[PDB]
Amino acid sequence: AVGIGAVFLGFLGAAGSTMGAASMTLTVQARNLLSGTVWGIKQLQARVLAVERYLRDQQLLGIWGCSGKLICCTNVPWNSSWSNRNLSEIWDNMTWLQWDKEISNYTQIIYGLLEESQNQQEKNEQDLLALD
Amino acid sequence: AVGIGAVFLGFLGAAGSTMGAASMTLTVQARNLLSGTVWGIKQLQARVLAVERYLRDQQLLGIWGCSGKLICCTNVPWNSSWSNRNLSEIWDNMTWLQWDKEISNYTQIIYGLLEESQNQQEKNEQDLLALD
Amino acid sequence: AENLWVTVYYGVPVWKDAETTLFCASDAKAYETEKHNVWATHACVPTDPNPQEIHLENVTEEFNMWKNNMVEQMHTDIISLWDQSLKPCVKLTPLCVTLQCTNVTNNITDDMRGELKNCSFNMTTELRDKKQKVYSLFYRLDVVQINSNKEYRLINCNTSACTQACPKVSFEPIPIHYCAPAGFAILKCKDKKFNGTGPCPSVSTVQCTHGIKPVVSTQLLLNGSLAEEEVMIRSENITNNAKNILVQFNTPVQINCTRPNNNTRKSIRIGPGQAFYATGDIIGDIRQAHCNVSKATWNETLGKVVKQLRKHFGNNTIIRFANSSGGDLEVTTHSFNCGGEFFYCNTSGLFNSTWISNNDSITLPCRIKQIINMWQRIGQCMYAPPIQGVIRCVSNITGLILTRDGGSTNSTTETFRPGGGDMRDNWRSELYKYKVVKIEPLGVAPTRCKRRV
Amino acid sequence: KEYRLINCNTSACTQACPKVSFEPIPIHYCAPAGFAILKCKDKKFNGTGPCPS
Amino acid sequence: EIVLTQSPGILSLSPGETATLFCKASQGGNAMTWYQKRRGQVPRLLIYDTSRRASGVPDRFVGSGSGTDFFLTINKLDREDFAVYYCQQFEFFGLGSELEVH
Amino acid sequence: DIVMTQSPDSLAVSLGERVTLNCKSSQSLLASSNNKNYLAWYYQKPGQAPKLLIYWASTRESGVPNRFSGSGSGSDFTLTISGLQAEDVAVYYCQQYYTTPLTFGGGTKVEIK
Amino acid sequence: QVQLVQSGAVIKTPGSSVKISCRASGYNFRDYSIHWVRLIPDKGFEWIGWIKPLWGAVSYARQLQGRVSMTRQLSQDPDDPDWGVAYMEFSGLTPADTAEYFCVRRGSCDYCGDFPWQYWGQGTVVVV
Ligand SMILES: *[C@@H]1O[C@H](CO)[C@@H](O[C@@H]2O[C@H](CO)[C@@H](O[C@@H]3O[C@H](CO[C@H]4O[C@H](CO)[C@@H](O)[C@H](O)[C@@H]4O)[C@@H](O)[C@H](O[C@H]4O[C@H](CO)[C@@H](O)[C@H](O)[C@@H]4O)[C@@H]3O)[C@H](O)[C@H]2NC(C)=O)[C@H](O)[C@H]1NC(C)=O
Ligand SMILES: *[C@@H]1O[C@H](CO)[C@@H](O[C@@H]2O[C@H](CO)[C@@H](O[C@@H]3O[C@H](CO)[C@@H](O)[C@H](O[C@H]4O[C@H](CO)[C@@H](O)[C@H](O)[C@@H]4O)[C@@H]3O)[C@H](O)[C@H]2NC(C)=O)[C@H](O)[C@H]1NC(C)=O
Ligand SMILES: *[C@@H]1O[C@H](CO)[C@@H](O[C@@H]2O[C@H](CO)[C@@H](O[C@@H]3O[C@H](CO)[C@@H](O)[C@H](O[C@H]4O[C@H](CO)[C@@H](O)[C@H](O)[C@@H]4O)[C@@H]3O)[C@H](O)[C@H]2NC(C)=O)[C@H](O)[C@H]1NC(C)=O
Ligand SMILES: *[C@@H]1O[C@H](CO)[C@@H](O[C@@H]2O[C@H](CO)[C@@H](O[C@@H]3O[C@H](CO)[C@@H](O)[C@H](O)[C@@H]3O)[C@H](O)[C@H]2NC(C)=O)[C@H](O)[C@H]1NC(C)=O
Ligand SMILES: *[C@@H]1O[C@H](CO)[C@@H](O[C@@H]2O[C@H](CO)[C@@H](O)[C@H](O)[C@H]2NC(C)=O)[C@H](O)[C@H]1NC(C)=O
Ligand SMILES: *[C@@H]1O[C@H](CO)[C@@H](O[C@@H]2O[C@H](CO)[C@@H](O)[C@H](O)[C@H]2NC(C)=O)[C@H](O)[C@H]1NC(C)=O
Ligand SMILES: *[C@@H]1O[C@H](CO)[C@@H](O[C@@H]2O[C@H](CO)[C@@H](O)[C@H](O)[C@H]2NC(C)=O)[C@H](O)[C@H]1NC(C)=O
Ligand SMILES: *[C@@H]1O[C@H](CO)[C@@H](O[C@@H]2O[C@H](CO)[C@@H](O)[C@H](O)[C@H]2NC(C)=O)[C@H](O)[C@H]1NC(C)=O
Ligand SMILES: *[C@@H]1O[C@H](CO)[C@@H](O[C@@H]2O[C@H](CO)[C@@H](O)[C@H](O)[C@H]2NC(C)=O)[C@H](O)[C@H]1NC(C)=O
Ligand SMILES: *[C@@H]1O[C@H](CO)[C@@H](O[C@@H]2O[C@H](CO)[C@@H](O)[C@H](O)[C@H]2NC(C)=O)[C@H](O)[C@H]1NC(C)=O
Ligand SMILES: *[C@@H]1O[C@H](CO)[C@@H](O[C@@H]2O[C@H](CO)[C@@H](O)[C@H](O)[C@H]2NC(C)=O)[C@H](O)[C@H]1NC(C)=O
Ligand SMILES: *[C@@H]1O[C@H](CO)[C@@H](O[C@@H]2O[C@H](CO)[C@@H](O)[C@H](O)[C@H]2NC(C)=O)[C@H](O)[C@H]1NC(C)=O
Ligand SMILES: *[C@@H]1O[C@H](CO)[C@@H](O)[C@H](O)[C@H]1NC(C)=O
Ligand SMILES: *[C@@H]1O[C@H](CO)[C@@H](O)[C@H](O)[C@H]1NC(C)=O
Ligand SMILES: *[C@@H]1O[C@H](CO)[C@@H](O)[C@H](O)[C@H]1NC(C)=O
Ligand SMILES: *[C@@H]1O[C@H](CO)[C@@H](O)[C@H](O)[C@H]1NC(C)=O
Ligand SMILES: *[C@@H]1O[C@H](CO)[C@@H](O)[C@H](O)[C@H]1NC(C)=O
Ligand SMILES: *[C@@H]1O[C@H](CO)[C@@H](O)[C@H](O)[C@H]1NC(C)=O
Repeated sequence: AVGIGAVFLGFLGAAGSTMGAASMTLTVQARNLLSGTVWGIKQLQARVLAVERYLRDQQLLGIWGCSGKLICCTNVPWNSSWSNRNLSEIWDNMTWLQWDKEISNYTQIIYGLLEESQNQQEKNEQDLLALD
Repeated sequence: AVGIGAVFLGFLGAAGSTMGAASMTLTVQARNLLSGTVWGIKQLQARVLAVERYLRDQQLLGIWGCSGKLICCTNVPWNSSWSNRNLSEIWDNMTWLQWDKEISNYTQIIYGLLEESQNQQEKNEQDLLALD
Repeated sequence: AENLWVTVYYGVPVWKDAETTLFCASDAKAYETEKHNVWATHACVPTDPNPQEIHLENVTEEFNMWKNNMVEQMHTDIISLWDQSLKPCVKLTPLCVTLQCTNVTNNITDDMRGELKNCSFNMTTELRDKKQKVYSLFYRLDVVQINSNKEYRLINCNTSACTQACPKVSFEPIPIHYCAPAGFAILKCKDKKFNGTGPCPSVSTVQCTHGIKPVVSTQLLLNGSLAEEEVMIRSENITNNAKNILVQFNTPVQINCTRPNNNTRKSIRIGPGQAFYATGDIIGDIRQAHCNVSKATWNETLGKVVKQLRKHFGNNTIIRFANSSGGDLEVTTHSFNCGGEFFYCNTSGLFNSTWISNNDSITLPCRIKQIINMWQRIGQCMYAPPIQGVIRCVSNITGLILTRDGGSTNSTTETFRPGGGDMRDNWRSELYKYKVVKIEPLGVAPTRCKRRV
Repeated sequence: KEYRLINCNTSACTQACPKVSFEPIPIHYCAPAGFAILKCKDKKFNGTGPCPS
Repeated sequence: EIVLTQSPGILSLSPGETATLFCKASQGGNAMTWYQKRRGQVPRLLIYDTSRRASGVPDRFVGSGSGTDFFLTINKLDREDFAVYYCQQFEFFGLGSELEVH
Repeated sequence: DIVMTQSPDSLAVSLGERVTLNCKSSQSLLASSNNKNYLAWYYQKPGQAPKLLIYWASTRESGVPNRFSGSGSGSDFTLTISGLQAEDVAVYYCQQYYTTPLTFGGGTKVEIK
Repeated sequence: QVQLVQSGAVIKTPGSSVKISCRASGYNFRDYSIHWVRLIPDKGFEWIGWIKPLWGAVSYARQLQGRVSMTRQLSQDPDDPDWGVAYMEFSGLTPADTAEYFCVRRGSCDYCGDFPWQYWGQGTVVVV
C-alpha cells in the first residue's frame, strides 16, 4: 500500500493515520530515533540516555524472533480476551495512539509469552538439529 | 581467496590492495572500529561519539536485508548509469579508496532504493505468510 | 549475467579526512610518577613508547602540515594545561608593595649596570596585626622605579596579581602520545624527501603519535626530531616573506647553558599556609649567565643549511644571516627553560654570516627573568621561584625558524633573520608527519548474485 | 553625614562585568533523540485542554 | 623580485561596455590580487586569490587566468567603476591601469 | 505555517538578456535525510494551467530546455534564466512541498519592457 | 566593525623622524598582523613592512632598513581587549619621502593570505 507522491513523508507524519497506513512508513520513525563548561554533562547524559533506550528496544527485539526485520511474525496466538474486536476494525479504523491505550493493561502479559515462545522455539530447533 | 601466511594481517592492512582482495579481510576493520579533572569529559564524549557512529552504521545495515551477515546481497540491480564499467575492472583493478570517489555522487540514491526494496520485500513476505 | 546486483559490505577499509579531538597519553615510566609533581600524571592513559604501527602498501595520500589540525588542539591543550597547574598555587596579592631598593653589595662599575637590586619591604606576617621588614634580590627586568629616595615596584603591579609557580611541580618536558579514539586512525609519512605538502607515497597507520617532549623555545627549537640524512627546509610558500621557514637538520648542535651564581632560597611567611620563596644571598662571585655552542660544528651546520637553501633560490645567490629586527624580549632573543629557570640568550653571535656562491666555542650571553608573561595573556603573569646552586644544562639544537626579509629593488642577496613568533611553528615541526582520518565502513559494490528468497 | 551601601551587611557585591552585555538573544530549546516537541497551531486555544492542530 | 607589468594602462571606454585589464607576472605559479583606487579615496580590495570576490563587491568583477596571464574583466561599466586598478603579487605592485570615460 | 515570500513583485526587462529571481522561505526546506531540497518552480501563462519548471529545487523538467537553472539550497532559492524568450514572459511561482499546508509564492510577473 | 584610524597629516623638515600611529579597534588586536604600505605620486604603491603585534615581531622592506621602526601598544585590561595602537617611526626624512602612508590589515577569511589587504586606514599625507 505505497504509491507515487512527492511530499516529504517525515517523522511522526502518519501518527494520526490509521494503523494499516502508518505501517507503510515505519523506517522513518526508526531512523529518526537515534541520531537526533558544565552543559557538556547534560548533553552527554542525554546522548547516553538515547543510546541506552535504543539498546533496550533492540534487546527486546533480539530475544524474540526478529532482530532486524522491523516487521516480524511469531507463534503465539492473539488471545481474544485481550481486545475482543474484529480484524477489520483495527487496520482501517484506529491509530497507534488509540490502540496503545486499549492494550496497555494487557501489555507485559504479551511480552512474557513472546519470550516463552521464542525460548521454546530455540530449544525445539536445537533438538531438531541434535536428532540429525 | 585466502591462503596460509603468518604475518599479522591487521587494521587497514589491505587498504591499498584491490577490492577483490581487501574483501577477504573485513572482520579486522569491523573489529577495530568499536573498542579502540576535566579531561574525562573529552574522553567520554569521544567514546559516546564512537558508539553512536557504530549504532548508526548497524542501524543502516539493520533496516536492509543484512543485520549481522557482513557480506549481504539484495534485490536492486546495478544501474549501469552509475559506474558504466566492467565487472572485471573493479575487483581486480581498483581499491576501495578509489571506488569511494567514483560513486560518492551516486551515493544516497542507492540507499533509498535499498530501503525501498527491503520494505517491499518485508510487505511481500507478510502477505505471503498471510495468504497461508 | 551482464545485469549486476548491488551488495553492501561492512568493514570496508576507506577513510575520509576529518577533525576530531585526540586524547593525551604518557609512557608507563611517565605514568609511574605521581602527586602532580609534573602536570596531569594520572589524567592521561599510559601507553608504550614508540606505539605500534603497520605499513600500508600501494597507498598515496596528500598531506599538508600548514592547514593541518591537531596542532591547534595541542596548542590549546598545552595552554589550558599550563593554566590548570596554577589554581592551587599562591597569588602575590600582598607583595604588590613599595620596594625600597638599593644596589647589590658588589664592586660597582659606573659604566656598566648591576643586574640585581637588593630590595627591602614590609611583609605581612602570619598574624594580621604584626608586619615585618624583609629583603630580597630582584632583577632589573622585574622591577621599575616609581616617581632623593629610591623606591621601586614590580612591573606587573598595574595589570595582575602574579601567581607564583609552585616549587613542588616541575616544568621538565615529558613526551605526550596523542592517541586517536575508536573509528579514527592516524597516518604517518615515512617518506624521506617529503616537505610536508603534497602526496606521500609511504604512509603507515599508527594508534598513537611518537613522543613529543613539550619544549618552549622561540628561536632554535631544542630536543626536537632530527632529519634523516640531510637538512630539510619547510615552508608553506617560499616567496611569501611573512611565512616562517622551518629548518630541520641532521646532526644536532650541542649547546651548554648555565647560571654560575650560587643562590640561597629564603622562605618568607606571607600568611597562614602562604610562603614566598625569595633570593637570599649570592654565595660567591656575581657572574653572568651564558651559553656555549661549538664554533666548528655551527659553521658546519650553517654551511649545510646554505647548501640546502640554494636549491630554492638559484645557485648564484649570496645568503647572509643577520640578527632579529626588533620586538619584545622573547621574540628577539632565544628563550628557554633550563630546569625551572627562564633564560633569554642573545643570538647575535650565531646569525652573523655571509655565504658566497663560489676547538673554540661561541659564548653568548643570557638574561634571566623571574616574572613572565607566557602566551601574552591579558591578566595572567607568573612568578618563578629561585632555585639553589649553579645551574647547567645540555641540549640539542635541532632546527631553526628563519624569516626572509622583504627583498625588493633588485635584491642581489637574500637575508634571513631568526624569529620565534607563534608557538605553533614550534609545534608544527613535530606533527608534520601525522594526520588523522575517519574510517568509514559500509562500502557498496556490484557483483553477479541476487538474493535467494 | 557618613553613609554606606545597603548591602554592606549581607554580601560582597559582585560587579557586573562591562565586557559582557545583558541584551536578549533568542534561545531554541531542542529535544534530544527519542523525544519530540509538539506545537499547538490552534487559534482559540487557552493553553488548557485538547488542541486539534 | 616579482616584476609585475600592466598591459592596457590608459584605456578609455564608454559606460555600459566591458573592460578587460591584463596583468603580467615575471614569475608564475602564484595568485594575483586586484585593487581599485578612485580619485582622492581609500583603495579597496576587489579580488583576492585570482577568482574570489571580496566582501561587499558586486559580481561583475571577474578575475581569471593563471601562470603569467591574469585578467580582470568588468562587465556593464558603472559610472563609479572608472578608476585606477592595481594587481598585487605578494609585496609587489603594478603601476596602475587607468580606466577613463570616452 | 511556512511562509514563501518572493522578493520582487515584477520584472519588466528587454528580451535576449538573462534575468534572475529569488524566493525566500520562512523555514529551511533542506531535507536532512535525503540531502535533497523541496522547491517546485512553476510557470503559469495568462489564462492557462501552470506547468512545472524546476523540481527537487535544482532539476529541470523534461520538455524544458537548458536555459533555466534552479539554484541554491537551505532557505533562499534562485531561479536564474540564461536567455529570455517571448514564450517565457508570464508568471513564475515557487512552491514548498515539504509539509502540509502546501503554500506557494506570491508570483513574480515577468513581462517585456 | 573593524576600524584602522590614523593620526592627522603632518609637515616635517628634511632630516626629521616622523611618527605615525594607527589605532585598531573592533577585533582581537593580538591576532592579525598590521602592514604599512605607502603611496608616492608617479611611483605607485611601495610596501614598508609588517608587524605581528602579539610580540611585536617586525619585518621591513629591504631598501628601508635602518630608517623605519615599528612598535605597538596592546590593551591590558580584562574589560576592553579589542583595541590596540600600532606605531611607525620613519626616520631619515628626505623630500623623496613625500607620500601618503597607510596601516592596513588582511581579511579574516579562510583563504585570505597575509597580503590580501581588506581593511585600510585613511592614510597620512607626509610632506618633507
Ligand atoms: C633537552 O634534553 C636534555 C636531556 O634530557 C635535558 O637535560 C635534562 O634536563 C633535566 C631538567 O632540566 C635534568 O634534570 C635535573 O637534573 C639535575 C642534575 O642532577 C642530575 O644528576 C644527578 C646525579 O647523577 C641525578 O640524580 C639526577 O636525576 C639528574 O640526572 C637535578 O638536580 C634535578 O633534580 C632535582 O629536581 C627534580 C625535580 O623534580 C627532583 O626530582 C630531584 O630530586 C632534584 O631536586 C633534575 O633531575 C636532567 O639531569 C638533564 N639531563 C642531562 C643529561 O643533562 C634538557 O633539559 C632538555 N632541554 C630543555 C630546554 O628542556
Ligand atoms: C647581543 O650581543 C651583541 C654583541 O655580543 C651586542 O652588541 C653590542 O652592543 C653594544 C651596546 O649595546 C654596542 O655598543 C658599544 O657600547 C660601548 C659602551 O660604552 C661603546 O663604548 C662601544 O664603542 C666602542 O667601539 C666603537 C667602534 O669600535 C669605538 O669607536 C668607540 O670608541 C668604543 O671603543 C660600542 O659602541 C656594541 O658595539 C655591540 N657589539 C657589536 C659587535 O656591534 C648586542 O647589544 C646584544 N643584544 C642586546 C639586545 O643587547
Ligand atoms: C602559496 O603556496 C600555497 C601552496 O601551494 C598556495 O596554496 C594553495 O592555494 C590554492 C588557491 O590559490 C588553494 O586552492 C586550490 O587551488 C587549485 C588550483 O586553483 C585547485 O585545486 C582548487 O581551486 C579550484 O577551486 C577554486 C574555488 O572552487 C577556483 O577558484 C579555482 O580556479 C580552482 O578551480 C583548490 O581550491 C590550494 O588548496 C592551496 N594549497 C595549499 C597546499 O595550501 C597559496 O595560494 C600560495 N600563495 C599565493 C598568494 O598564491
Ligand atoms: C643586532 O646587532 C646589532 C649590532 O650589534 C645591535 O645594534 C646595537 O644595539 C644596541 C642596543 O642593544 C645599541 O646600543 C646603544 O647603546 C647606547 C648606550 O647609551 C644607547 O644609548 C643606545 O640607545 C643603544 O641602546 C648599539 O648602538 C647598536 N649598534 C648598531 C651598530 O646598531 C642590535 O641591537 C642587535 N639586535 C638584537 C635583537 O640583539
Ligand atoms: C641586602 O640588604 C640587606 C639590608 O636590607 C643586607 O642585610 C644586612 O647586611 C649587613 C652586612 O652584613 C648586616 O650587618 C645586617 O645585619 C643585615 N641585615 C639583615 C636584616 O639581614 C644584605 O646583606 C644585603 N644583601 C646583598 C646580597 O646585598
Ligand atoms: C647604585 O645604583 C644607582 C642607580 O639607581 C647608580 O646611579 C647611577 O648608576 C649609573 C650606572 O650604574 C652611573 O652611570 C651613574 O653615574 C650613577 N649616578 C650617579 C649620580 O652617580 C649608583 O652609581 C649605584 N651605586 C651607588 C654606590 O650608589
Ligand atoms: C616598613 O614599615 C616601616 C614602618 O611602617 C616604614 O618606616 C617608616 O618610613 C617612613 C618614611 O621614611 C617614616 O616617616 C616612618 O617614621 C617610618 N616608620 C618607622 C616605624 O620606622 C618603612 O618605610 C617600611 N619599609 C621598609 C623597607 O622598611
Ligand atoms: C614541496 O614539494 C611539492 C611536491 O611534492 C611541491 O609542489 C609542487 O610544486 C610544483 C612547482 O615546483 C607545482 O607545479 C606543483 O603543482 C606542486 N604540487 C602540489 C601538489 O602542490 C612544492 O612546491 C614543494 N614546496 C616547497 C616549499 O618546496
Ligand atoms: C653553594 O653554596 C652552598 C652553601 O650554602 C655550598 O654548600 C656547602 O658545601 C660545602 C662543601 O662543598 C659543605 O661543607 C657545606 O656543608 C655546604 N653547605 C650547605 C648549606 O649545603 C655549595 O657547595 C655551593 N655550591 C657550589 C656549586 O659551589
Ligand atoms: C658542553 O658540555 C659538555 C659536557 O656536558 C662537554 O662535553 C665534554 O667535553 C670535554 C672536553 O671539553 C670532555 O673531556 C668530556 O668528556 C665531555 N663530556 C661529555 C659528557 O660529553 C662539551 O664539550 C661542551 N661543549 C661546549 C661547546 O662547551
Ligand atoms: C643530543 O643528541 C645526541 C645524539 O646526537 C644524543 O646522544 C645519544 O643519546 C642516547 C641516549 O640519550 C645514547 O643512547 C646515544 O649513544 C647517544 N649518541 C651519541 C652520539 O652521543 C643526546 O642524548 C642528545 N641530548 C643531549 C642533552 O645531548
Ligand atoms: C479553556 O478552554 C477549555 C476548553 O477547551 C475550558 O475547559 C472546559 O470548561 C467547561 C466549562 O466552561 C467544562 O465543563 C469542561 O469540563 C472543561 N474542559 C476541560 C478539558 O477542562 C476552560 O474552562 C477554559 N479556561 C479558561 C480559563 O477560559
Ligand atoms: C486495565 O485496567 C483499568 C483499571 O482497572 C481498566 O479501567 C481497563 O479497562 C483495563 N484495560 C482493559 C483493556 O480492559
Ligand atoms: C558528481 O558531480 C561532480 C560535480 O558535478 C562531477 O564532477 C562528477 O563527475 C559526478 N560524479 C560522477 C560519478 O559522475
Ligand atoms: C603599568 O606601569 C608601567 C610603568 O609606568 C607602564 O609602562 C604601563 O603602561 C602600565 N600599564 C597600565 C595598564 O597602566
Ligand atoms: C645548481 O647546481 C647544481 C649542481 O650541484 C644543480 O644540481 C642545480 O640544478 C643547479 N641549480 C640551478 C638553478 O642552476
Ligand atoms: C660579527 O662577527 C664579527 C667577526 O666574527 C665579530 O667581531 C662581531 O662581534 C659580530 N657581531 C656581533 C653583533 O656580535
Ligand atoms: C542591614 O542594615 C539595614 C539598615 O540598617 C537593615 O535594614 C537590615 O535589616 C540589615 N540587615 C541585616 C541582615 O542585618
